[PDB]
Amino acid sequence: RKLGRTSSQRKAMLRDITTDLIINERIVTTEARAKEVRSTVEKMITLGKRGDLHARRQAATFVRNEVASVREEDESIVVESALQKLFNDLGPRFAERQGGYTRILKTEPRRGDAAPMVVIEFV
Amino acid sequence: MKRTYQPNKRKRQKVHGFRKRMSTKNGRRVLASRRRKGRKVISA
Amino acid sequence: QITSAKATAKTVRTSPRKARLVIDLIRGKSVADAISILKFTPNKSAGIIEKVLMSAVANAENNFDLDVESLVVSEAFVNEGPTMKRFRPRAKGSASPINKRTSHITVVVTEK
Amino acid sequence: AVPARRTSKAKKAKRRTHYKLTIKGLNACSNCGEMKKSHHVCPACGHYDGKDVMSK
RNA sequence: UUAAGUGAAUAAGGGCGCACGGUGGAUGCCUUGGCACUAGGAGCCGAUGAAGGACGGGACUAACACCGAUAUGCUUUGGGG
RNA sequence: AGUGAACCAGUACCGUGAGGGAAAGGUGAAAAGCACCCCGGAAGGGGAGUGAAAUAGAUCCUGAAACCGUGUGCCUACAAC
RNA sequence: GUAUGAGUAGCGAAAGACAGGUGAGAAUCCUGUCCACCGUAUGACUAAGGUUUCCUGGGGAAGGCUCGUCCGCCCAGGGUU
Ligand SMILES: [Zn+2]
Repeated sequence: RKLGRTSSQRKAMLRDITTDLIINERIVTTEARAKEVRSTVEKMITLGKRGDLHARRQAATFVRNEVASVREEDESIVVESALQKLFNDLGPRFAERQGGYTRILKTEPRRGDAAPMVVIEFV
Repeated sequence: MKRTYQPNKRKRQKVHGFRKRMSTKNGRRVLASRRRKGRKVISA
Repeated sequence: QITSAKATAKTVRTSPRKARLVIDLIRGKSVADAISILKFTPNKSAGIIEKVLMSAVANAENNFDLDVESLVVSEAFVNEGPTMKRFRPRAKGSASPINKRTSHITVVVTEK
Repeated sequence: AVPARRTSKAKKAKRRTHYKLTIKGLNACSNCGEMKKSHHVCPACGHYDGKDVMSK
């Protein structure tokens, strides 16, 4: 593994990054956080493939509690809390694809620190 | 800890003032010496 | 008949020692690849020497010279400009000076 | 301790010889022939592996 | 072809000379101020408020000069064109 | 150098206070102080012009030395200077 | 005035991440979301002391221990019944 800070700070940083990239399917950050987050995200999508209680109540600790995602209305305001998304949209979208569902792209360093940045996608 | 130049408004005008330097025979020596040198602020 | 227009910039706000490395990569090469070489260097001294080289190009093309496709960087150096001077409160009362330096850079673009 | 002499003019260089700045890994892109960095997304073309990536 | 022997040249960088720039302001020349004196005038000012100052005065006003609620100026007598 | 002060100086600045106290002159004969184009966000620069002279372009007469660079004719990787 | 030491020591206690703006240029400015720190105080009012730092609109040459479209900085206007 790769530490960046103390323990609990790293845990919170990952529980942050993998909650985006659930909502946007794309993210532009550095190189190391990329590798650790691809591991974590792929490990938190197999839980989207069981869909029962126990997988629900185990996934429900590695996701920022409530982060709305609303692009829908029929005559209503439907709200999707970025976990319900995990169990409603990403899940049924990977049934036949087995492990390994993220792409990492090495783009270009940054202005102030020359930290070689990177992208992350899903298909 | 506590350093020296703790500034006040009354004391700096009731020690180095003007009237308190036009009230002696020595304050006038001080004043006239500050006027001979060609000073701007004769006395605070 | 004359070739090899010139260009320069006076008193830029960076060292003349650190920005004398970037230059080491350019002296002698063609103009086309020089721009590329500068593009992928992550030093503050890189995002500058472009503008000088681009300007030298546009000078040579606009004024006399032509065929940008046959140009060679042939001479380029870095001098010391006037240096400001300032202080900084050292520990235990005293103070120590500080030089903030500046440089003059020129680039020349011959044909062949 | 503290220096016992000024260093000559020579020793200054003879020590600075290993203070260089090399750039490495420059490739010709495949859609615009321009120089790009191997294993890296092309900044101007935007493409990679003959495919477009940077799009919305 | 074997064997014995001889053995030149190239510079990551450096030295010396030459040639050309950059920073820095010595030196050459110059005076808008000084220094020491000579001859002459003059050798006090103030309760009719002095020396020295603060605040103000201009189309624009930050400063220096001049001025003072008659305030970048009033009256008169001579000069000047 | 000559008053500390040739320039807005007993000022800037230091000390509670009495008190202590600097550095800073020079474009050309005349601003004629660079219209117009070009790169550049700007700064800066290249032509064209003013000019007897712009390497006299506002850091503005001459412009030395320490110090920092570019090019090259000769030498240097078994040597204790 | 400029070197050597040397591109070395240091960058002055405390948690951030992403998306979209803005713009020549962005980790360092604005907006949003989640997170996190103090809470007999890192919260509210006042006396000294400072003396326009307050507010509105512009700017990025110098200060800001880096960056900077930003500022207790620079420019202009205006506020203390
Ligand atoms: Zn490309």
